[PDB]
Formats: sequence, C-alpha cells, structure tokens
Amino acid sequence: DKKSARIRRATRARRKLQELGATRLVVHRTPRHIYAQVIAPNGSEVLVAASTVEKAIAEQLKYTGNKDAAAAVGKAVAERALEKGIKDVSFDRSGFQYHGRVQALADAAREAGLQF
Amino acid sequence: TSEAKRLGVKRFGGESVLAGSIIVRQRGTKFHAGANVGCGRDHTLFAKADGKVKFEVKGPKNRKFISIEAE
Amino acid sequence: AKLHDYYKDEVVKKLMTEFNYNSVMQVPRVEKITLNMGVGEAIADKKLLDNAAADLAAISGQKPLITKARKSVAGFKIRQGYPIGCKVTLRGERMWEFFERLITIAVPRIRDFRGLSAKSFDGRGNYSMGVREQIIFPEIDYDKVDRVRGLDITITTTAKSDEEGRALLAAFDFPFR
RNA sequence: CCGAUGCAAACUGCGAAUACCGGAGAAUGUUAUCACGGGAGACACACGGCGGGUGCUAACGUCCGUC
RNA sequence: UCCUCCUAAAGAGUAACGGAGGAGCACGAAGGUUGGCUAAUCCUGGUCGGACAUCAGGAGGUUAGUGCAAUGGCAUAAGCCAGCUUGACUGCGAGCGUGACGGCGCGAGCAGGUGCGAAAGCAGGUCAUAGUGAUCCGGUGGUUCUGAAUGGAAGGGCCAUCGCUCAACGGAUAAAAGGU
RNA sequence: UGCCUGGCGGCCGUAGCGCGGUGGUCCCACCUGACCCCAUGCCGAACUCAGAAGUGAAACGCCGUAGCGCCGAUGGUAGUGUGGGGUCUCCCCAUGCGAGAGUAGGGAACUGCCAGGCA
Repeated sequence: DKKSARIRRATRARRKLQELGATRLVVHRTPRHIYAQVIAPNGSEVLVAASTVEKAIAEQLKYTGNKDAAAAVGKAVAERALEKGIKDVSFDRSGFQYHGRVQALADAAREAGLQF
Repeated sequence: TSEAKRLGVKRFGGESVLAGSIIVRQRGTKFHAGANVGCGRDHTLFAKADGKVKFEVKGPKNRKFISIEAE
Repeated sequence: AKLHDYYKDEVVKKLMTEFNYNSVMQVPRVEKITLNMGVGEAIADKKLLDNAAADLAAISGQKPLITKARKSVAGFKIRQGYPIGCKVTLRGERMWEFFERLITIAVPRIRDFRGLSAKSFDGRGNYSMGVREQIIFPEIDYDKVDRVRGLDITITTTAKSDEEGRALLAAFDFPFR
C-alpha cells in the first residue's frame, strides 16, 4: 500500500487548504516525469499545468526526470503564473518529502519572485 | 442501589444564522463542520460567516456534514 | 549481488524450464529473511536477553531491536509491554551473504541431520524453521557461549501456492526430508 | 461455542404519522405579534378523553405530556 | 454539589429515597505542533509456543482504544514512535446556546511577544460529558487614588491573590454537642 | 475529431465483493548499489539519486460472468392527526398522510478539466 498511503497523507493539506479557499500548487513526482498543476479553490479547474514530458521544455533537458528538469518546470510554472496573475497561490507537497527534487522545484519557483 | 442538559438542534436548515452562532450542541460528533463552519473543543459546531445553513451527505462512509452557503 | 547473478543464471533457468513460465520474474523471489529468537526464557534475567542480542548483532551485519509484549494474560504470568525478545530483518547484499554462508557451512553440520521438514510450511509459500546450537555458526566461538539457544529463520515468499516454495527449496537440491 | 429461527428500557444495515425551525404564497382575523412603563390579581386545583410509568399488566389506587 | 442511558409520547423540557453507579481526582505532562505509522480478532509456521512469554504469511478493517464507573462520535483516529518547546502567556473579544438572578459554556477576529515548520497553518490546557467555592472574614505586593490645615503617618478604594472540606457545597442571626 | 494511459473534482455500493481474458505504442509498475541530500524505534521498511540493462511478477486501466451485494417502483400491509361509535384492557367508521422486506427493472457505472502515445 503505497499510492493509497500517499493519497491519504496528501489529503491532509488537500482538505486544510479548502477552508481558506486559496489557489493551490500541487506537484506529482515520478522518476519518468514530473507534473505541476495550479488548482482553483473549487477544485474542478486547473489554472495552468506543466509536465516534463512535453518537448517544449524537454528539448534542453537530457532526461525528463531529474533536478534540472524540476528546476526548469519550476521556472516555467513561475513565469506562467507571473504572466497570468495568480496572486500568490499557496502550495502543497502532495505527501512527498521537501528535501530533494520537490525542494529544488520550490526554490526554482520562488527564484522568479513569488511570495508563497 | 440533577439538571438535564439542553441538547438538540437549535437552528435548522434555511435559517439565516450569522457569524458566531452555534448550529447544534451535541454530546459527541453527530455532524461534522463543512464550509464556513468551525468545531470547538467541546465538539460544538458554530458558523463563521452569515449565510444559509444546509445538511449534506457525502463520503464513502456517508457522513453528515453541516455547511453554510451564501444567501 | 554476489549470489544474485548465480541465482538468476541457474535457479531461474531451471524453474523456467521446469514450469514453462512466460515472465522472466515469474519465478517467486525471496525478499527478506527474519532472524528471531523463540527462547522465551529471559523473563527472569535481563542480562541473558542482552547477551543474546549482542550475539545476534555480532553474527549479523546489524544490531537487533528489543521487542515488547503484546497482550497480558494471568495464565502465563505476563504483563503488557514486557521485553522478552528481538528480531533482525535482512534484505540485500547482507542477506545474500548470510544465506550463502549458512547454506555453505552451517547446514551440513547438524546433529541428527535427518533433513529439512518440508511439512513445516505456512500453507502459502513462506518457510520458517528453527534449529538449536548456534555454536554451529562460525561467527560464535565456543569460548563465548553462555547457554544453548535456538533460532527462527523465516524467508519471504511471494508465491500463491506451496508448489513454488517446494521448487525454490529444491533449487539447492533439498538434500533430503 | 458453529449456523439458524423469534424477542428487547442503558439494540438499529432501514424508517412513519405527528411536533418543531426557516423561506415563499391567495384569503380572513377590530394587530389577534413584539418593545417600554403603572396597576394588579394568583402561588394545596378537581375530573374526563388521548399514550404511558407505578401498582399483583386485580383496584372508581398513584404520577406524567397534550385537549 | 455535579455527571452518566431509559422510562420521557422521533426540537428542548416534562414523576414519585425511579431504575443505575461514579467524581469530588489526576496529568505542570497524559499540553501544542512536524514526519511517518495505525489494528483488534482467528488459522497456519517456528527450540517450548500450541492462539495464549517473542517473530512472519494469511482471514478481516475499525469488534482493540479514547486516564477514570458509565456514555458518543472517533482510520482524515479524537491513537502512537521519533523531536523541540510551554499558547495552560497578556489586553481582549463581535456573536451565539442557556438561564429567575448571581452568572455558566462555545466563539470568529486585532494587538505585544513566543513554540512547532520550508511554508500553508496550529497553539487562550488535557477528546469531551462530573471533578469544585460564591458572600463574609484574616494575610502578601502596587497605587498619594483618597488623606478631617500644611508635609508625613494611621486608616479606607481598586488591582493578582493564599487560608476559609466555608464537602450545611447559593453557602439562613454572635449564639455547643449526643439520647431513651 | 476517435482509441489508450496518468493527474485534478463531483457522484459514494446503478462506483463494491468473487471468477476468466487483455494492456508495454505512450504512461504506470518491480530498484539493482548507495561509502554521496535523506534514514531505520533492526531492515534503503517508506522516502532520495541513474531507465530500458532485465519484465508486466504483484499492483492498477478495460471487456464479460447479474454468482454475492444495492437501489428500486405501483400495489398492499402495520400505524397515526382530526370527529364519532362499540362489547371501551382494545377495535371500527368518513377523510388526509403513509412502514420495513420482497417482486417487475437496473447496473461489472457516469460525468467536467489538464498532460502524453496511436489515428
């Protein structure tokens, strides 16, 4: 039981952010690919989504899943958010550990000038 | 081989309960706070903003939730 | 690692030829070995349990963890949370080396070596067995023996039937019953 | 104790009528509704119908919620 | 004095030394927060262990537990390992649920400063329902607030507050206890 | 615009339980070693580093199996508000509201958005 446990643990922040009703940045991690999505408080629409699989950002990346790919995805998410006007979304770790690629992506996103 | 406590629902669905009003005071947790509803230490549900009350059934266990929506 | 390559080369090939499987890893693989002590005689003395744990740590590549009791019953005169024994889990290069050394030196030299008891199966594939006289293992010397203690070695088996476990045991020719 | 058949005030995987809270609505009711002030009066009620407890599921016995 | 389900006729309330006991404690850690973990029960394998002194493969998912007698809800566990602290801090606080009053409980939210985190956010004691003390009386520290002419002193007025089993627990005058 | 895979929401048994088949194009899955960021109340158990070198074992997407499980009618049944009657402990009459279970029927769900492979 791994995916079920991951979903259960992420459910904590998933429900916690609901009360405050703020746009949330969620990250899905996989060795093959990494995904980042911005979800509105209603939880049925995504403001913007990026994936390491897409060639547009995988051309300059040797492999889809790595620290460099996570940093590139973070930069892309940050610039798209800046040009869209997200207004300082909150973020959720999706039950992961904030020490490796998740931390690298968060730092890359914050480097653009975000205040989350 | 005492004084009875006042239980039950004070405000039902459709009541325009304002902020701070307690919806129900039960022994345990008969219903769970939903949106704009807070739960106290003594397992008491109270409103957080003005609106209309509603009771809903959701979840795999089919648990009763108390919610408040804009009027 | 050291023995995994030989296992893949020989045991997997033999099992595939025998059973006509499709997936390369269709043959069940051993995940972990759990070393346990069922002595249950350290209630009176704690130094006995401490010495047994030290011996387990010395023989294995990692030290054990003391395990407490689970339920309290007046019949056996036991309370709740009473530390009696400990367990060790081996999975990886250490497990492969331990299994190789065992099957190489320890198994042949056993008193009353009538053979392994195949009937001692959990009914699904996992095999757990215990033997006495840890002195057989070279990692413990006669000069440092406090008492006779038994072992409990249980191997992980992902099979859904006892035939797979029997085939895995016969992989090393299963000397006899 | 294994499975089943019936039963329950400190039994409900279900679930009435009835009572009660809020929203909208044609019509009636001398506002019959609520807020403040002055004046009081009363502070051992009885019996009956409706559903019960108690009582020996004997009593024109006993106490409750409603009319 | 106070709680636990019924009788009590599906809002609350609704009887007769009614059927039932428990608390008048305790944790200054059993409090807060971050990560992960979460069964009980039964079969099968172990030197004995067979289920019952410990371990791993299964049947099953909240039947174990939640400090207490009992009670409701609790797997997002309201439990249970690793780590750090005292937010059990201070002024407060719109509103709501009860009451005949004295008052009681919950409570969004601001400010001064803190702990848990990278942040989102939590922390105004303990999962809760009982677990306590009101009026008066005596003691501690602050105030020139007041001071029977002046400057002090004595004495009062308010602020946190110990004793008062005041355990006749809303506590009736200064009136000491037991009985045939 | 059609098929397949992963994620984000509603629905919470018409989504579940048991059985057979199919899935490596992409996606997802087993992780070998870790002296390096990370750590075990022992264990690289989980988490973190490099993918097709090894495969679809287990998990999971889909089709059928209506075997178990669920909902679900109209109808009837038990009950009750209101006025009356009787043999008044209980029942009936005119009228309104109406149980549970089961039968007919269904389903192996459906739906909104984003990313990728084949068309």
